[PDB]
Amino acid sequence: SRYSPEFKDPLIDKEYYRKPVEELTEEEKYVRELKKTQLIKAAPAGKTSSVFEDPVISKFTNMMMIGGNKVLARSLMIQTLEAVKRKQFEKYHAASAEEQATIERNPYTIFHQALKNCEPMIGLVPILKGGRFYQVPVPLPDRRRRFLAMKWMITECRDKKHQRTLMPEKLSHKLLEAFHNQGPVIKRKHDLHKMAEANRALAHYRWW
Amino acid sequence: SLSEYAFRMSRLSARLFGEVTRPTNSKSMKVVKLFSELPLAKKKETYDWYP
Amino acid sequence: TEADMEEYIWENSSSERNILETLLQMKAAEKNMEINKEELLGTKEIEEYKKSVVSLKNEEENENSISQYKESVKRLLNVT
Amino acid sequence: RTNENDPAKHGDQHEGQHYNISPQDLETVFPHGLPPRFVMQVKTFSEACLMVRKPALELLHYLKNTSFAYPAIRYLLYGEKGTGKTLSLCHVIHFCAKQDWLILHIPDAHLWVKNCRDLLQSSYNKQRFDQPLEASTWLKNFKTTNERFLNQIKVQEKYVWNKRESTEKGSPLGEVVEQGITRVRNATDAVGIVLKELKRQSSLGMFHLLVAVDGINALWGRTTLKREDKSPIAPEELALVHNLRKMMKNDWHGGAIVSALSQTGSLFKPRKAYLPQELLGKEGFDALDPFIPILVSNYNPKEFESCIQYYLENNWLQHEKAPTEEGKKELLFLSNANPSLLERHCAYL
Amino acid sequence: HYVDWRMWRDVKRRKMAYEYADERLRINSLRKNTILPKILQDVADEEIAALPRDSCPVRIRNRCVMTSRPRGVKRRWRLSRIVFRHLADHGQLSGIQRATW
RNA sequence: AUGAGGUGGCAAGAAAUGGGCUACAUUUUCUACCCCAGAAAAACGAUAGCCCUUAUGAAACUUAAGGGUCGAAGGUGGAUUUAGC
Ligand SMILES: Nc1ncnc2c1ncn2[C@@H]1O[C@H](COP(=O)(O)OP(=O)(O)OP(=O)(O)O)[C@@H](O)[C@H]1O
Ligand SMILES: Nc1nc2c(ncn2[C@@H]2O[C@H](COP(=O)(O)OP(=O)(O)O)[C@@H](O)[C@H]2O)c(=O)[nH]1
Ligand SMILES: [K+]
Ligand SMILES: [Mg+2]
Ligand SMILES: [Mg+2]
Ligand SMILES: [Mg+2]
Ligand SMILES: [Mg+2]
Ligand SMILES: [Mg+2]
Ligand SMILES: [Mg+2]
Repeated sequence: SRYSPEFKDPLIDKEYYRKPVEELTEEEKYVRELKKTQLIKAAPAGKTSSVFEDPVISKFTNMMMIGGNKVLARSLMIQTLEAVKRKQFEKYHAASAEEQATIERNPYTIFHQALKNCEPMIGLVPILKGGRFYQVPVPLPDRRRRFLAMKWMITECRDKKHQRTLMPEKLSHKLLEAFHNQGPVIKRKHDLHKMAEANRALAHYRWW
Repeated sequence: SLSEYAFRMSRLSARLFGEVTRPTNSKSMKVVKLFSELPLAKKKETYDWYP
Repeated sequence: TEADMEEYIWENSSSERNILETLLQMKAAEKNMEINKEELLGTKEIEEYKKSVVSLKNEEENENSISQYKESVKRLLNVT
Repeated sequence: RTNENDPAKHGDQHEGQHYNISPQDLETVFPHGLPPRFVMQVKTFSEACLMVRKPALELLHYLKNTSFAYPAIRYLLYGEKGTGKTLSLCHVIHFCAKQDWLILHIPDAHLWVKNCRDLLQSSYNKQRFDQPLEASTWLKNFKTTNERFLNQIKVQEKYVWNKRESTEKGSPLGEVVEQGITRVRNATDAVGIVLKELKRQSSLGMFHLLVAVDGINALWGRTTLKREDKSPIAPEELALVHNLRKMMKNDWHGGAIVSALSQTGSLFKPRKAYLPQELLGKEGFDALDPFIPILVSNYNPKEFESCIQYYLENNWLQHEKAPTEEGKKELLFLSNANPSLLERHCAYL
Repeated sequence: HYVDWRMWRDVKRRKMAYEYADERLRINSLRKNTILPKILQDVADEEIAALPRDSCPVRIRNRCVMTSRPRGVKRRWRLSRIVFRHLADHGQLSGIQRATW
C-alpha cells in the first residue's frame, strides 16, 4: 500500500461538510478538528459527490466487471437499468389505472428491492467439533448477505442456459422476477434456507 | 499507381540524391543494402572479437 | 495534374465549373440571356465565393471558414 | 410543448418548444430514418415530440422561400456527433410531407457501403454491383412513404427487367416499385429507375421533390465491401451509390437536396471529425459544391431546460434527485448540453 | 594459448571469414538479385558453396573472451554472465551498479 | 589417445506427466473508431495439418513471417491444486 497507515479514507459527502456548526456535538466537533490535521487518501476514481451516485449499483458494476473493463461493466449496468425502466413503462402504459398506482417505474428502487429479496438470512458454514467439519447453519452478517445476493444475481445471469440473450436483457428480466419474488435467484435463496433447516439439528455444533 | 508528373519528379529526386534510379524490386535491393554496409565478418567487432 | 499540386487554384477548377453552371442555369430560368462567362465571374459575389472556397481548400477548415463559405454561397444562390 | 402541430407555422416564436408528430404521420412519413434511440423513446412514451431548433427553423425558412424555377439547392446539416442532425432532417422531412412533397428519404447512406452479404453483379451494367436486400428494403419504405403519388406518377420510357419482361411508357411508377419489391433481383434496378423518373419529372412541375439523404458523406468516401477476389470496392461500383450520386446533382430543378453528415456509421473517419470537408473529402466536397452548410450545435440553456422538463413531465427521470436544481446542473455538465448524451444519460437515470 | 580448443576453432573461423568476406560478399550479391540470368546465378551458387566451410560467417560463435563460454554472453562486453558478474561485483566495470528500483 | 582435426548423422513418439498459449463465445466474432455504429451469431474455435511465397543463411520439407487451403478437438473441466492484500 503506497499510503502510509496515517492516511485516512476521504469522506465524500456534501451534506456532512455543509452541516451547521451549531448542530455538531462535542465529539463531532472534535472529529472535524482532528481531521483538519490528518492526511487523507486521494478520492478514488469510482465515487464522487454526484447526487445520482449509488454505492450498491457501483458495487454491482464492479462485481460484473471482467478483467478491468469498467467501461463495459458500466455500459451493461446502464443498459440493464434502461431496459428495466422501459419494461416498467410499457407495463404501466398497458395497465389499467387501478394497478398503475402500484406499478413501479423507478429502476433503482426495483434493483434495490430485488437484491434485498435475494439476500439470504442464514448460510451454511463448516464448523468443527472434535476434528470433523459439518455444514452448520449460521447467521450471515449484512455484508455477506448483500454480497451473496449480488453474486447470485450475477452468476445466474452469466449461466449458459440463456443463449444469444444479451446480459442487459437477462439481468433486467432476472431483476424484475426477483422484485416480484420469483425466479432462479429467489429459488436459490429458498434452497439455501431449506438446506439450513434440514441441517437445523446441527446448530449446537456452532461455538460462537 | 502514380501520376506521371509525380513519378518523373521522384526519379529526378532519386538521381539528384544518389539513390537507385531504375525501377527495382525489393529482392534486388538486397544488392544495394549488401554493398552499402560492411560484411559482418569484416566488422571489427567480429574479426577482433577475441584478444 | 490537379492531384500533383499542393496549392488549390480556383481557376479552371471543379468548384468554378459548378458555380458557373449553377449561375447559367439560374439566368436561363430567369429567361434573360444577358450573360457570359466573364460577365458572371466578374461580379464581386464570385470574388467572395472563390476567396471562401480557396480558404476552405488550402487553409485549415473551421467554423469561421464554413460560415464565410455559407454566406458567400447564400448570396450567390439568392437564397437567404 | 406547443399547441402548434403544423410544421409550416412554427417559427422563432416556438423555438425551444416541442412539436408533435401524429401516429399516422409517424407510420407514413417515417417508416425508416428516425434514430433508433428516438424510435425506442417514441415507443416507450407513445408520443413523438421533436424540439423545434434553429437549424430546422432556418432550413424550413429556406425551403419556404425557395424558388422551384432555380436549380435544386443543396443543404448540408453538419455538427458534432449527436447534436441533432438526423432529427432536424426528419423535422424538415415531416414539413415537406405535410406540404405534399415527394420525399425521397435515404435513412442512412452508410448502410449501403458496408456489411452487405448479398453483393451480386448488375445486369444493366456488368461493371456495377447490386445490393438487393437494401434496395428492396428502401423500396418498401419508399412505397409506404409516397404511396399517394405512386399511382399518380407515370413512367416515360421502356424498362426491361428480364429478357422477356418489361414495363411500358405510361405505366404507373407503382408498377416499377412493385416489380422491385417482389422480385428482389430487380430491386437495385427499380431503385435506379425510380430515382431517374423522379429526377426527370421534378423538372416538369409534376410535383416538388425533397431528396433527404442522411449520412451523405458515405457516397464519395470509401467502402468496406470486398469483391469475391478480396478486392476493395469503391462506392461508384455500387449501383445504388452511383444512382444516388447522380441524384445529388443540382442539374435538375423542382425540389431540394437536403442532406445530413453523420460521422457515426462512417468508415475510415476519426471520431472527432464533424466538419463538412473533414467528413466529405475532396471528392464529396467537389460534388456538393456549391452547398449551404447548416450548423447543428448542442442545446442552448433554454433548449436544455425544455428537454429536461419534457422528460420530467413524461416521468422518465425516475431518479428522486433529477428534478432538483443540483441534478439538472449535473445532467448539464455530464452531457455538455449534447442532445444524444443527455438522452442517453436520462435513459437510465 | 586460447582458453580451449573450441575458442581456438572459433578464432580460426573468424580469421577465415575475415579473409573470405569480400569474395563471399560479391558472389552472394550476384546470387541475391532477380536481374542477372539464373544460369549465372546458379554458377554463383556453386561457387559460394565451393568456398571453404569455415569462411561462412554463421559458423562464428560469440563466446566469452575469458572463459570460452558459448552462451550467456553479453555482446557489449564479450564476457559471460559469470565473469561479468565477477567484475561488476568487484567494481572493476565502470558505471555498472546493482539495479534497485 | 579418454588428446586433436574433417565429413555425415540422431535429436523421434508407444505413452505419461509439469508449465505456458489459444479457446470453448453473446461482458462474444468481423468491420470503422479508439469506446453514442453496422453486421455476425451453431457459428465460435489452431499459433495444428497440407500447398505456395517471402526473410536469414553457403545450406530451411525440417527456423521465422505472410498467404492460400482445412473449420479439427472442445462447449467452462473430478477429487485435488496454484497465485493474489
Ligand atoms: N431536435 C430534437 N428534438 C428532440 N430530441 C432531439 C433533437 N435532437 C436530438 N434529439 C435527441 O437526440 C437523439 C437523436 O440525436 P440525432 O440522431 O438527431 O443526432 P445526430 O448527431 O444526428 O446523430 P449522429 O450521432 O448519427 O450524428 C434522440 O435521443 C433525441 O431525442
Ligand atoms: N432494368 C432496368 N433498369 C433501368 C432501366 N432504365 C434505367 N434503369 C436503372 O437506371 C440505371 C440506368 O440509368 P441511366 O439513366 O440509363 O444512366 P446510366 O446508368 O449512365 O446508363 C440502371 O442501372 C438501372 O438501375 C431499364 O430500362 N431497365
Ligand atoms: K481448466
Ligand atoms: Mg445522425
Ligand atoms: Mg550462431
Ligand atoms: Mg576423442
Ligand atoms: Mg495455418
Ligand atoms: Mg534462399
Ligand atoms: Mg468458422
